[PDB]
Amino acid sequence: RKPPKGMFLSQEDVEAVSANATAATTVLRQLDMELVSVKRQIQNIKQTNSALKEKLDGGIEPYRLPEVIQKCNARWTTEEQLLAVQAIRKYGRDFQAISDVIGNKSVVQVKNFFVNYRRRFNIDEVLQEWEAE
Amino acid sequence: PSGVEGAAFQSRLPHDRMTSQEAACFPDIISGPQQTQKVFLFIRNRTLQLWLDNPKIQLTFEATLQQLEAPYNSDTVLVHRVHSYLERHGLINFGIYKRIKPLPTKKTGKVIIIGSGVSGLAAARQLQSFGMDVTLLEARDRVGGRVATFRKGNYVADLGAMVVTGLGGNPMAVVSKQVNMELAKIKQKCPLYEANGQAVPKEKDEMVEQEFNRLLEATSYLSHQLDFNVLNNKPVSLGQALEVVIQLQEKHVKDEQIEHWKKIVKTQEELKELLNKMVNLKEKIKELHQQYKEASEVKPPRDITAEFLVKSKHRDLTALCKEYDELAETQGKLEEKLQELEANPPSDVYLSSRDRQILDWHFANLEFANATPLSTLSLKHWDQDDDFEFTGSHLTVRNGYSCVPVALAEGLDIKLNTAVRQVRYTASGCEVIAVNTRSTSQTFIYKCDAVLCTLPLGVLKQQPPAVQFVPPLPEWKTSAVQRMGFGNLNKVVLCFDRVFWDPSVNLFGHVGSTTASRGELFLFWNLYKAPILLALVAGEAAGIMENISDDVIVGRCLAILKGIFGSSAVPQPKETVVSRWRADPWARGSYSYVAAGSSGNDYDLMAQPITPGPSIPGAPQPIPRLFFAGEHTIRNYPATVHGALLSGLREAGRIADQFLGAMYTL
Ligand SMILES: Cc1cc2c(cc1C)N(C[C@H](O)[C@H](O)[C@H](O)COP(=O)(O)OP(=O)(O)OC[C@H]1O[C@@H](n3cnc4c(N)ncnc43)[C@H](O)[C@@H]1O)[C@@H]1NC(=O)NC(=O)[C@@]1([C@@H](CC(=N)Cc1ccccc1)c1ccccc1)N2
Repeated sequence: RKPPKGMFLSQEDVEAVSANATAATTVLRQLDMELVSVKRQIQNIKQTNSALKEKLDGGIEPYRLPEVIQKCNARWTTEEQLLAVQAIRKYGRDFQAISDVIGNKSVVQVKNFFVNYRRRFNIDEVLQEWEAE
Repeated sequence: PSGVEGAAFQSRLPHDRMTSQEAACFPDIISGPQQTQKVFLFIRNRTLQLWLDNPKIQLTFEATLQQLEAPYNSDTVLVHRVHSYLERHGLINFGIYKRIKPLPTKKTGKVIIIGSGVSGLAAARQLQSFGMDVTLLEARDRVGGRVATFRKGNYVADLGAMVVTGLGGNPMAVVSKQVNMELAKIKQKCPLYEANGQAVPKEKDEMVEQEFNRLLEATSYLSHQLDFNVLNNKPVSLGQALEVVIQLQEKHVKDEQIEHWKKIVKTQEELKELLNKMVNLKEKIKELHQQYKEASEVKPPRDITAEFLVKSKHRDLTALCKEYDELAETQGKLEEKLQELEANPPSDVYLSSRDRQILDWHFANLEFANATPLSTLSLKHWDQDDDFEFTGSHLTVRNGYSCVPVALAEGLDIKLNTAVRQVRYTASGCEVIAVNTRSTSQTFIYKCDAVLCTLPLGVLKQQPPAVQFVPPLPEWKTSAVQRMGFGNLNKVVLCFDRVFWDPSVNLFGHVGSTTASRGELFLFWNLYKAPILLALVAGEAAGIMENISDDVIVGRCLAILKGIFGSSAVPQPKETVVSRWRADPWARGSYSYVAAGSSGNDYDLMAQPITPGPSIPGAPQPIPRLFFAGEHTIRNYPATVHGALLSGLREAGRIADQFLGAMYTL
């Protein structure tokens, strides 16, 4: 019903290796060349990646900023409201980004700000200009 | 098996079913009620048991009926029919036994048997037992034919058959009780030794063997499951198939490597795209940090846009630093996945040069058993006689196999040194024309009712013929002769003054250097009481080594043995003999094999008797005149001694039926 274990013999393969006198040597060479071809392709991309790895040396260590640890506040200083309006102008509806810019406002307080100061800060106009870019 | 059921097994018969031959002789019983069949079967089985329990004395009808019980001994004509059938077809009272009723005073019919091999001698004894006039014509100065035994001093070694292939259902088991055969079991263990002269470690001595067995099953799969049996109109051989299987195993090995290194490039190229994204991000981070720095240099107090710029760029920087860290995360995963794949590659090669050589020994061994290059064997049929293999350990005849044909030859009219030249067969009878081998011009004529031809297949194959048939054998017979394979294997007998090998090791292999020479002195036997080593020449080597002198052959033998046991532990041989079976004119080979393009049916065709045309036109259909026995005629046991023995018994039965009549079929 089935070939021995670790033995490989398909109807397709038998016909290919017995198509002529040296169809055996032909098939085994096409794969011998295919192996060499793929093997040097490996060292090529190995060499390419080796150079790319060296250009990333040091990482991003001299570019990291220390962690700003500030507690979330409920009240809006005029300063914070003005930061918000500008953050909306630059980020639109990315409530996470806006929250990070202001520093001490939760993602929900940011969403609340949108409805509360909606008319007074023409947030409709501010949002429609964000989409204009 | 034991009892009456064991006796059936020991006679190669199903204990609970009637054979085709039995159906022919007892058509009344087999077509009749089941109860009678079981009575028949028991009578048959019990009679066999009686003969088997004591094969040194003749078992008569009287003695048989005496030891039978009710309700089996009630029908005496049934018992007489059964006994007669068994005696006629040589299932009981065959070989060498003491006769109770001394032979009939005058003989009926006259038979000439060509060749006093085992098949010839087996028939001769039977026909004489049936009261026929029998004369054997042997070309050699000895009986036995392909059972040849070298004898000198205390050195005794077989140049022909050597092994009893298991006693379980072997007619030679019966013979061995009748003849003083010193039967010694063969210990299976066979250590191999490479060209260098050093053992193959149990590690490799199993990778290769197991692979060999695996490669055989693979060819069987190619034959039966993929119907790969004809290629370019030519029939596929076992060798051809083994080569194709090996090539596909080498193909798969490469297929595996390709797709493994293909797994590497895909992952390596994922790394390339990631490192590009990382270099471009470290670029934006570099610039963005500068921008934040410059916005921080603007010292307070500042308006809200300037304050926003600091905060905005701060957010934008940590956001891009979030990404880069998640990209360095991915880099670690992909970077170790590459050390994963590079740690475990697939198989480098299918078989190494060392491996392929040890495999070639296993092929040589197979080429030895079948006495022929694997490229000659039929893929579909090469092992057609596997189902009929006997049970038990293989044994060797320690006192020399010749003891058997010599014992059979006793009390028989055998003309030695008599070479049959022509066989003439006509509706009225036969004449066999033979000459004296010593002075070939001295001619003999033999007139007989029947001829039993036991000429080897090699002889029958000769072109131009060594024996002429008048009229010529029919096309269906000669075509079978051509189609059938007649192989070759040779032996080298080495006689020493002392044992220098492992005495508890019966056989050990020597691995050749090339495929071409795999058969050359590949195996050595330690079987005899005396210090004798026996060297085998198989496969393509056999035919070639016959053109080389004995000294050169023994030279290569000593060379090999020195490599294995030490250059000073191997003395010069006191006596040496080399067989040349293909060269032998009375053999022209060693034994038959199922050639590519042949089948087991050809063995049946070989066994079919020849019936001459009528003398006077319009005269009734003549009696069959020319009969064939021998190793090459027995489909289920070819290329053996028991097979030859059995073919003799077969023909003697058929001939006696024809010329003395079958009184047991009524
Ligand atoms: C070296 C060698 C080794 C072994 C054998 C052969 C050789 C050579 N065999 C085969 C076995 O030896 C043979 O089959 C039988 O002995 C043959 O008996 P015939 O049919 O009677 O044929 P003859 O030639 O004897 O009689 C003919 C006579 O005619 C005369 N004459 C000629 N011309 C003229 C003329 N013009 N005018 C007048 N006369 C003429 C001739 O002079 C001659 O006298 C073995 N048989 C066996 O049972 N055991 C063995 O060990 C094995 C042997 C058996 C075997 N191979 C098993 C097997 C199984 C499945 C597939 C294939 C093979 C073996 C056992 C274990 C391991 C390896 C081998 N070894």
